[PDB]
Amino acid sequence: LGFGGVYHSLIGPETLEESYPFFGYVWKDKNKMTNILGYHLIILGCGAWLLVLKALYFGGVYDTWAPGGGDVRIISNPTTNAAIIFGYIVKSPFGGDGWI
Amino acid sequence: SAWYGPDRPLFLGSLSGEPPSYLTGEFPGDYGWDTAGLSADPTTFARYRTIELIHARWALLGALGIITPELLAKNGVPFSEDGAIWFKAGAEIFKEGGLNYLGNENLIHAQSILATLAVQVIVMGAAEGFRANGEAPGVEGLDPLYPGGPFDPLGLADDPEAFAELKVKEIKNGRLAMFSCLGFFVQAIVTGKGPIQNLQDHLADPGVNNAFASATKFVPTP
Amino acid sequence: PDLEKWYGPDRKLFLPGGLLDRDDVPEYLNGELAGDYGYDPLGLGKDEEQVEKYRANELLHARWAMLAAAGIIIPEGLQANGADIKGGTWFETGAEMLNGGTLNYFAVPFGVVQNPLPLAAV
Amino acid sequence: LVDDRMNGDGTGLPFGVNDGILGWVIAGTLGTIWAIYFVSQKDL
Amino acid sequence: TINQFYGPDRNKWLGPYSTNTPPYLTGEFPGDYGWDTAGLSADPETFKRYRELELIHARWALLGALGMVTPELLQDDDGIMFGESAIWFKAGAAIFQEGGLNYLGNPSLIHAQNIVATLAVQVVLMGLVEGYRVNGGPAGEGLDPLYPGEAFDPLGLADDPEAFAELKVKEIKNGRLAMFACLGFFVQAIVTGKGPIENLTDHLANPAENNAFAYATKFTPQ
Amino acid sequence: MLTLKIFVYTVVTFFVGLFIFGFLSNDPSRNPGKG
Amino acid sequence: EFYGPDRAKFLGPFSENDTPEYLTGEFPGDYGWDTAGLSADPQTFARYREIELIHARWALLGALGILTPELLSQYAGVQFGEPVWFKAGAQIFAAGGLNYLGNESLIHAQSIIATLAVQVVLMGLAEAYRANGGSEGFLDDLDTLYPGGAFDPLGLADDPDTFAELKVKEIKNGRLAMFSCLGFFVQAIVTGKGPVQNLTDHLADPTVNNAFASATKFTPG
Ligand code: CHL
Ligand code: CHL
Ligand code: CLA
Ligand code: CLA
Ligand code: CLA
Ligand SMILES: CC1=C[C@H](O)CC(C)(C)[C@H]1/C=C/C(C)=C/C=C/C(C)=C/C=C/C=C(C)/C=C/C=C(C)/C=C/C1=C(C)C[C@H](O)CC1(C)C
Ligand SMILES: CC1=C[C@H](O)CC(C)(C)[C@H]1/C=C/C(C)=C/C=C/C(C)=C/C=C/C=C(C)/C=C/C=C(C)/C=C/C1=C(C)C[C@H](O)CC1(C)C
Ligand SMILES: CC1=C[C@H](O)CC(C)(C)[C@H]1/C=C/C(C)=C/C=C/C(C)=C/C=C/C=C(C)/C=C/C=C(C)/C=C/C1=C(C)C[C@H](O)CC1(C)C
Repeated sequence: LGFGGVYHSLIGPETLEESYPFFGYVWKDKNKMTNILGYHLIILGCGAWLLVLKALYFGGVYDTWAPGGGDVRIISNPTTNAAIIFGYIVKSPFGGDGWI
Repeated sequence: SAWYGPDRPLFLGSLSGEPPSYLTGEFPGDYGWDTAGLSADPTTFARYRTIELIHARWALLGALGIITPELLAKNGVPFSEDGAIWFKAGAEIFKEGGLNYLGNENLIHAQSILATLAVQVIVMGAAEGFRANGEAPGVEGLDPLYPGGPFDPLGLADDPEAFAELKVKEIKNGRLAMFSCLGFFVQAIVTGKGPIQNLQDHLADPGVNNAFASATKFVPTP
Repeated sequence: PDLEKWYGPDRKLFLPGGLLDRDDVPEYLNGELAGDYGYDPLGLGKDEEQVEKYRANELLHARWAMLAAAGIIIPEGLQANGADIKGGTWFETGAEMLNGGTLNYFAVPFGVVQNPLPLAAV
Repeated sequence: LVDDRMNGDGTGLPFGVNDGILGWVIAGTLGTIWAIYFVSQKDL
Repeated sequence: TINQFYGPDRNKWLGPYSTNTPPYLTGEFPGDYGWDTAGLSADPETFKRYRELELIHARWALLGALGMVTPELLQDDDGIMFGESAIWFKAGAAIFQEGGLNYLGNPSLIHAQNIVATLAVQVVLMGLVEGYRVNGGPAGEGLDPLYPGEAFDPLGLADDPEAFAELKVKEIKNGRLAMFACLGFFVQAIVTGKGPIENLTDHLANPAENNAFAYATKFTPQ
Repeated sequence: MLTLKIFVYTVVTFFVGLFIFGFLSNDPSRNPGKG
Repeated sequence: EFYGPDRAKFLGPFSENDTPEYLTGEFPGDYGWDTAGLSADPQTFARYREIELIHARWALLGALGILTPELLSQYAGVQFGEPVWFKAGAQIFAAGGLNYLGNESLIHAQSIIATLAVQVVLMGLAEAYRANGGSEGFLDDLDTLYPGGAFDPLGLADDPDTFAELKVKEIKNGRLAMFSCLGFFVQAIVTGKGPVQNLTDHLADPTVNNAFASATKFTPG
């Protein structure tokens, strides 16, 4: 990564849209900003689903609440329901519940 | 968004191909969805257009009348369990309490479905007959599909382009409401529960509480 | 459509423009054959006529390996999933028919056919 | 019990809603301001 | 010859007893026997649309009618291959058992357990190909919407005009045969709830008391 | 006693709605500059 | 009256203003109620008007044939195998057979397959002759919708003014019989009783026994 960074800072193209329309942007090309957001959000969804793959299919991650003092537990039947997930995100941030 | 003219949106997007020659885009709700061509003759086109619009209005009315009572029933209004779910509401008139609007004893309280339907026939026959003429006592002769006037006290039909886009809004909302109403008749036939209760049970576990859970109910037996 | 991305003087290379100059490609690759990426570091390309000679070997080789890849991935998957293929794994398939052994064809969707053909005649 | 209390403190109430009338009036106020803003949008 | 079915004296829906032939049905297109007693094909472009959806209906009914009995044909004596799901009108429940959706009794074939996912893939893919059918794409765009024949006809066959005429009326008759047979399939599913081949065996055992008259009491409103 | 809660929740959503649609409502053009 | 622009219509005064331009009251039973617009062409006018007339006659015979056995069983003291109109199909499956006036001398049929075969062949010949409008000179003429000769031995096909008046009478009776037979059909489903018994039970208590007393018979649960 550092080699690529120093390369694009020094000998990399000084301006991007004259050779790579896919990589060049003026800061009013709102459609291509939304495209960049789409790419990054797809990456973040991939990372979250990677944690899904670890929790359900790779047999990892420690649960502190297993009997006897916790255990590394492969999570079966995770609770994905919108009621609990959204009630977890829209509640008060104080000691009564805690928001997040 | 250019809802008229040749550049109108179509019923399949870019894959729609050529819209029919007899539908060039003068009327609201235009997308070229004319696979069977029921509307070849312009008079037949006009009759179907009026039928579509009247059904759009009736579907919008039915949509609120089918969502609101069960929402109030689950939100503290003391409806009976019989009349909270819409397809059984007509059975509430057969009870000793009569038809209690919003669960109130001294509200409506009707027990004679015969006289209720009789006054219903008289009132709605008069209304639809006045609709059919285009002339009513106190109402002059004008467009029968779009009266306005006494039916538009707010005065939102005065300006042309906003009136046209509001026509588009009306026909598209009517089409959405008639999807909803046909869906409600489908859950009424299949599920036997209210549509809001169906969505409520669908939110508990969307994996199994969907349309696939009722695929084996109507299967015949030898 | 869009032949300029693969054909022509300016094409995709095995290295981008910032690391590979457009003059470092040798002369006999000027963008007229399929897969022209300018990747000839050693002395095997020599000239365009020898390139055309090795093109037949390369294309038949690619097609043969493509058949090999498909016929490797499919029968072993069928064996691991439950199909009666009797030797789906690719590098033991010859060891089945030596003494009196046979093979079975799973031709979808109506496979499971017992082959009585001997190895010598095959 | 010696007094009538709301008894909603905690329990994971979304937005602190314990009765439906409060959520309905929240949605009603926001929808009222939204309708005013939408009908009076585009300045004129 | 060709004139036996495309002449003005062609085969009709009554043979020589179709004196009052409709004027617009002259025998140009495949079929055109004149069976339009309802007169719903009076308009020309509408008659074109009805003909196109007729051939589409016919072809997909040919697939359906042929595929009705093939799993029941491959059903064995006891049913290790398929259990209760060998019957046509019980095939969908092949997704909900403990094993999955096996094509021909084995886990190596299909073996799916997400009916919702296969529903989504089916909808996206074949809605896209319907868009290709009505607009065009990789196969062809400006061809005949009903009769393209460019990438879908690789075995020669479609090159001779009298062959076109003959095996196009062969299309329309085979399609109508499957169409009528499919009606038989649905209604025998309703009135009896028993499979077609097993009903056929029960009838060929004793045709006398085994008929639809044996199920005429089933729909009696007691 | 929940009546106080309903009243204050209503007025809080009213003020917050004023804030939200006020900044949704083409706020950056409320400037004397050439922009 | 019933003809010309001053004819009767399907809404009375409510239909005085808006009528289709293609419905002038030339044909019998024209009140001009084509508000769906399914009939714009003269070809389908001809074909589907013929459909309407044949349905009118057939519903009239259905109405006269449904109420006759029940009206002969009740208030007339005549016994049959089964007097109910939609239960008369199953009565053939008993040992008694197909009985005309309660006596085994008449008909006494027990072969449903043979009698259905003779019905279908006779009906096919008669209907092909109807659609032909005659063949080979034998009745190969005439109206094909209003025959008259070879079907009117009473000689009432003359005097076209009163002939058209009775023609309108015919189409009105046919529509009313379509109502009557449709009512028999759906009353067979929502109640499962004979129409004559329904009329007799309704007269004793019209407030209790109505359609609404059986309005919850098809609710889903
Ligand atoms: C033309 C299409 C089509 C038809 C006719 C059927 C029919 C049937 N599916 Mg089915 N399916 C169809 C498509 C599809 N299904 C499924 C997935 C399933 C599942 C998961 C299950 C079924 C099951 C059933 C049966 C339910 C029992 C019953 O009495 O149902 C109603 C049927 C009748 C009363 C018989 C008369 C049918 C006739 C009216 C249909 C013809 C006109 C229709 C209105 C179709 C119009 C076109 C469009 C809307 C499909 C039934 C015979 C169930 C089963 O097999 O249980 C044992 C089951 O579990 N289907 C998918 C998703 C892949 C489909 C996709 O296209
Ligand atoms: C939920 C669990 C689930 C499981 C465990 C499986 C398991 C399986 N599915 Mg799947 N499926 C599942 C869900 C679903 N499937 C499908 C739809 C399908 C299809 C359509 C097919 C499968 C097939 C398979 C099998 C693939 C393995 C294989 O043959 O590998 C070895 C093979 C490969 C690694 C690749 C082989 C590709 C094949 C197209 C090769 C063709 C070669 C030709 C030269 C093509 C030439 C064509 C033209 C260009 C000339 C396997 C047993 C396949 C099957 O049953 O095969 C018998 C199959 O065809 N599934 C859907 C709908 C989206 C599912 C939804 O949940
Ligand atoms: C959201 C659906 C919708 C929309 C967008 C329109 C739009 C329009 N209608 Mg219309 N209408 C509708 C539903 C709708 N209608 C329904 C359901 C009925 C049956 C009662 C009618 C019956 C009707 C008649 C008889 C006429 C119109 C007319 C018009 C046009 C001018 C009137 C106007 O602009 O007022 C403004 C429209 C709106 C602000 C949108 C409606 C949103 C309201 C506030 C929701 C009401 C729901 C509320 C809970 C009350 C329940 C309904 C109750 C009154 C029964 C216009 C384009 C007139 C016309 O044809 O033009 C010449 C006219 O003659 N409509
Ligand atoms: C939905 C299927 C369907 C459709 C769209 C058509 C459409 C058409 N047919 Mg066709 N037909 C069909 C099924 C169908 N047919 C079947 C199954 C048969 C075998 C019995 C025939 C036999 C047939 C003949 C012999 C002829 C036609 C002809 C025609 C064309 C003009 C007639 C017409 O417009 O009638 C209108 C059709 C419709 C409005 C749609 C039909 C759907 C109806 C309304 C619902 C079901 C009807 C009925 C209840 C079925 C149950 C009874 C069953 C036992 C038969 C037209 C394009 C004529 C032609 O010129 O050939 C090109 C011709 O002479 N058809
Ligand atoms: C199957 C029976 C049948 C048939 C073939 C016809 C045919 C015809 N009628 Mg008619 N009609 C009928 C029943 C029938 N009618 C009944 C029962 C009534 C009393 C409600 C009427 C009352 C009536 C009036 C007042 C007029 C006609 C007229 C006409 C002619 C105009 C063309 C047309 O209507 O467009 C096409 C029609 C259709 C495509 C109908 C399709 C049928 C579907 C399945 C709808 C079913 C509705 C449902 C059963 C309603 C419940 C019944 C309820 C009313 C009790 C036409 C030849 C006009 C005329 O000038 O007479 C010559 C006219 O003025 N009819
Ligand atoms: C266009 C086209 C063209 C192509 O080419 C072809 C085709 C396909 C033919 C097409 C299509 C068509 C269609 C889809 C149609 C549909 C429509 C609808 C859905 C309607 C509804 C519509 C709907 C509607 C009205 C509805 C209504 C409703 C109602 C009244 C309700 C009422 C009620 C209520 C309130 C409640 C209570 O408790 C009960 C009651 C009293 C009962
Ligand atoms: C005329 C006028 C004029 C003057 O001047 C003014 C005024 C007054 C304004 C006027 C009036 C108007 C009106 C009447 C209006 C109305 C409207 C409406 C009703 C709408 C709705 C509208 C409505 C609608 C769309 C509806 C929709 C619905 C829906 C989607 C549903 C869905 C669903 C379903 C399916 C099922 C499930 O289980 C559930 C859910 C999921 C939920
Ligand atoms: C022409 C005319 C003229 C005169 O005048 C009048 C009138 C009467 C109108 C007429 C006639 C008409 C008609 C006949 C109609 C018919 C129709 C039909 C046949 C339908 C069905 C139709 C039907 C159909 C398509 C069907 C189809 C089927 C299918 C797809 C199936 C599928 C499948 C399979 C494979 C197997 C699996 O396990 C299941 C499923 C997946 C499901």
